[PDB]
Amino acid sequence: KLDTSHMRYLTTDDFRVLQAVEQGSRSHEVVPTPLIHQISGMRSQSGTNRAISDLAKLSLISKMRNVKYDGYRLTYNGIDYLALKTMLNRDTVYSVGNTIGVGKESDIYKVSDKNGNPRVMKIHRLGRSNQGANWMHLSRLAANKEYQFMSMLYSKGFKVPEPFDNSRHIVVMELIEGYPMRRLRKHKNIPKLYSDLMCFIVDLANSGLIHCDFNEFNIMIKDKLEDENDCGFVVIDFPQCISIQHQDADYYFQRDVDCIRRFFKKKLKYEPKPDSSMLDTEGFGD
Amino acid sequence: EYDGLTTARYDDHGFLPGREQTSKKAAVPKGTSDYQAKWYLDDVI
Amino acid sequence: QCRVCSSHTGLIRKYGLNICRQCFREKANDIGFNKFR
Amino acid sequence: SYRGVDLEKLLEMSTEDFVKLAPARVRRRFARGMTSKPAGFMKKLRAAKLAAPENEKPAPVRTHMRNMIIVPEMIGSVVGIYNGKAFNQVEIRPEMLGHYLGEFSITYTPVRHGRAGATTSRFIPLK
Amino acid sequence: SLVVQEQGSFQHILRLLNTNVDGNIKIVYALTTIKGVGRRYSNLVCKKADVDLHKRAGELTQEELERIVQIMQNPTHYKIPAWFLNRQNDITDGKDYHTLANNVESKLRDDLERLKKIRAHRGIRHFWGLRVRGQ
RNA sequence: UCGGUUUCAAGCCGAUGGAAGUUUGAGGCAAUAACAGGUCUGUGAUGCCCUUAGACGUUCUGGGCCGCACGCGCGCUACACUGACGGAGCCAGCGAGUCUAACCUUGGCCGAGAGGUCUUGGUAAUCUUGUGAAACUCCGUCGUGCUGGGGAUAGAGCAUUGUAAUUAUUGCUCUUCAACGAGGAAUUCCUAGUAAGCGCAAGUCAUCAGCUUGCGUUGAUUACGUCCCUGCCCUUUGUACACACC
Ligand SMILES: [Zn+2]
Repeated sequence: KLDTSHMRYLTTDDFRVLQAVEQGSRSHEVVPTPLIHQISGMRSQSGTNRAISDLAKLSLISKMRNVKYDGYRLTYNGIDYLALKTMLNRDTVYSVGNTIGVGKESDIYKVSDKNGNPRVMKIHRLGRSNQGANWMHLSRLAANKEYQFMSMLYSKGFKVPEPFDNSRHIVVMELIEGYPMRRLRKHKNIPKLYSDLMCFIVDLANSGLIHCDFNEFNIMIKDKLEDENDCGFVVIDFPQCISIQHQDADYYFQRDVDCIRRFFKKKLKYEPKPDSSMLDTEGFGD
Repeated sequence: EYDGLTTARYDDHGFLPGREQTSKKAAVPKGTSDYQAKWYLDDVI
Repeated sequence: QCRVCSSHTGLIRKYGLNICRQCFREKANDIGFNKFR
Repeated sequence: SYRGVDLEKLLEMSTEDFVKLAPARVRRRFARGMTSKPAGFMKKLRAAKLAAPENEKPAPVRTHMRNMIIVPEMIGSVVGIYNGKAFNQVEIRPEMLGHYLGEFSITYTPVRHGRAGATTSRFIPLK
Repeated sequence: SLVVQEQGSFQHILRLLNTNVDGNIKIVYALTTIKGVGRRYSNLVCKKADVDLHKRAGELTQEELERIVQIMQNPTHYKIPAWFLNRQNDITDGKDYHTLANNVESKLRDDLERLKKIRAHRGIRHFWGLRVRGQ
């Protein structure tokens, strides 16, 4: 797994060589020793072999000596620290360390920047490791995807975490002082919050999306003030999203709505008076 | 200004500017450790 | 501790034998415990 | 009052009668016995009480026995109980009877979790 | 058993000891509604007041309510021994009591303010608790 | 044994008979070539730092290991009416148990209970013990109402183990009755005396489980298929990219 600490053991040179193996494994399968010696743009065996010893000791690389075929294998940690080094260069992350959100294809940590403003890190682990090209590649494409979806969600006004950065399969996002529908006990204006959560699914099917899974743990609720009680309805849902043209968009949309109403019925004992928005009205709305 | 430092000048490669807002209130039991006093006037906002 | 190898750990304190599991597995055949099933 | 009796009557009552008026815990704690060391301590205590300037506070006595139940003989005493690191001067009141000394000497500082600022700078540095 | 039918008579919602009691539940679980009295205590009290509990709470006279309130304030004189009581062997007075519905909370505050005025671990942890959790 | 199948060759598969016929089903034993894997309190004028006011040694108190916005996980108890409560029926197996000590304990008295007290059998296929276990059976109360489901949290008392129970060991009595109306993405385990439900015993054990391993009690649904994914292989084949050209 992820041990961010170890990254502050590496120098300019160890990152240089690790980068060289990153350019050399995306060109050839198993990068041999001379490939790393010649591509790294280094001086001698001194710097490169010392660097590789560091990376191999700190589990960023694996030595594959296949019947005279000497080569190397970049582990997930290597990719992690290269994205993280790219972000250290792009002045986006400065410290890491507090795990809230252990997803299947996503790990969520708590990070910080130069200024001290708290943020969140969603790295993507497809298959967690028997590394081929597809695991790393599709994790990279996964976070690309989710960051682009996220950027289009922040751009169009939706209350969705502002995407700051997409370092490969890793994504830096805004920390949101919120609480999920489980941890929430009661609200001062439950009908307004329902109106909000329905108007949102309306505008989402107006954009062309149907976030198939709109449950209780999905919806975060950020509090801005304690005297006046200001709420904000954050929603984490992107790879489970289903476009408005798919054959099955109907019961997905109406499952979202039925879940909104069923939770608002149980936890806050507030049933909706206006009829729930069907798929058809939103099929014309887009 | 090295006088305006709570930690060693190394801010380029180190931790983050930790802020220690000190809310010191005085407990009036006669003779009492700093611990009990640390557990009598604790406020949260 | 295990009265064989200076070990606080592994102790089978049962029946007053007090051998850690590692040494007791070795001395098992000399004690009387044999492999049947 | 401790069992519905005047404070002076109880104060001037032996430990056996205080055992006669006590909950089960105290009666069993004392019927099983007590060590010889507090016999010195309980003298130290009274020594202070007997060298005290009138109408003020008597001399403080530092204690380590957090397991000693408060018995009427020690009421009005200023006692510096050991928490494990520091002493705490607590003056014995009529209300403290039956209780262990350690309850008046917390063993730890509270857990202040409501500080996200110092939590965003207690992170692992990535540099 | 016996299908016996009474035209009216029963009331829907009654009140005893300044507390609300609802009359169609059995008398045990109609008296359980209040604080200070549970299933087992209302059971024993309604075995002491010689009231038939198999007969519901809509079939009870005020003469039985006066006996019930009577046994509420004298549980040691109707032979309900001290094991059965909430607040037995009090330190303040040295007696045994069974506290009622509005008095249990006052006794609770008396207890926690006893531990706070003494300054025990329970008091400090309790107050710092409520304070910091609420804030 | 009979019949399919196979060069009608070693075998496979179905049926029948059989205590038992997937190899009736589980696991230990080698030689082999790979190990900087653990320590021996093994040894040799062997290379290191010093050499000793260092506490790596002792002790003595009292605090810790639980401290709580939360993340993660194994679980225990639950959302009831194939159910809870109250009455009666009453059926196991695997164990274990005391000496120069106090272990497993019948029975008689006291007690609401927890427990106490006076005795006793057994070093045990002989005594506890038929371990009169629970789920379960039957006769009643409740009636779908967070209810009499659930028993969190919290109050006061009473006892036990322990030198010592406060941050509450545990047990017992009364009271408080929180969340939880079959649970999202997802995921674990299982083919017959097996899953599941149910308790008991033994290890930790001075007090305890919700820990573990066995045991017996009650006892289903669904396959007896496939390579769909998961892997594990073993073939065939092209080839190091034999580091081909950009
Ligand atoms: Zn050993």
